[PDB]
Amino acid sequence: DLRIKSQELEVKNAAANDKLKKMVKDQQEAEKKKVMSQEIQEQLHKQQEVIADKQMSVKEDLDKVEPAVIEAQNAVKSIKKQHLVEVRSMANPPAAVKLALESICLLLGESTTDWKQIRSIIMRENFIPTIVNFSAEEISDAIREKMKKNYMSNPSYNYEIVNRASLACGPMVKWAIAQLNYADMLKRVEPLRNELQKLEDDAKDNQQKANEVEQMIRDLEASIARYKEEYAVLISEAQAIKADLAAVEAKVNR
Repeated sequence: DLRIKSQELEVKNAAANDKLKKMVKDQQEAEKKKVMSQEIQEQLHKQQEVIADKQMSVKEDLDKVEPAVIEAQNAVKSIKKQHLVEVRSMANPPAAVKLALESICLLLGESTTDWKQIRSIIMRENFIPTIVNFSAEEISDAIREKMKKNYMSNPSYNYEIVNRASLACGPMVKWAIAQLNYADMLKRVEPLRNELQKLEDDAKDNQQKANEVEQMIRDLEASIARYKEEYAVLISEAQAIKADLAAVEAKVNR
């Protein structure tokens, strides 16, 4: 009798059907992960759209005031030393010159209102450098509105009137306007910069999560590929028993 073939195949198929159970387990674990991947990419796609517009919005907000600022800083620095002398030697200064330097002093924190102490500050051999090397991320909300309220709302406060009186207070007048408008814009850009960071951080972490899933998807495929090939050779060599059985039976009968 062929009592061995029975238990031989009973074990063969039992392990094979147990192999599919392990294979199908990962095959849909992979399908599950494949869904997450597309789901992540979708969430990541919509996210950069928000980043894109706001990132350009900041630039369009900055590009309107920025070139006026860097133009003024060059104008203030590149100045004739004799023009610094005439302001230094001003015993009785015009109302415009007084107005101009007051605004410069206000933006530099040291906001006084008397000429004799202003003239002291007007040139300490570091007056022009500290104006040039000056970021507008220092001016406060109060300082900004005070600058608007008193100075550049007053008809006498403009480049034409000031430069007419003094060639030195001319450039720094434009500088005072440019830095203030820059500070006005920073009120709008600051929340945009911040919310950009919140979004840019989440995007990078979302991309990491994406790469993590993709590798998990690919690692499952490798394990699946082994089980497929192993089961493939399992029943491949198994039907050879059907060939052999049919053959030897045919031999016995004939």
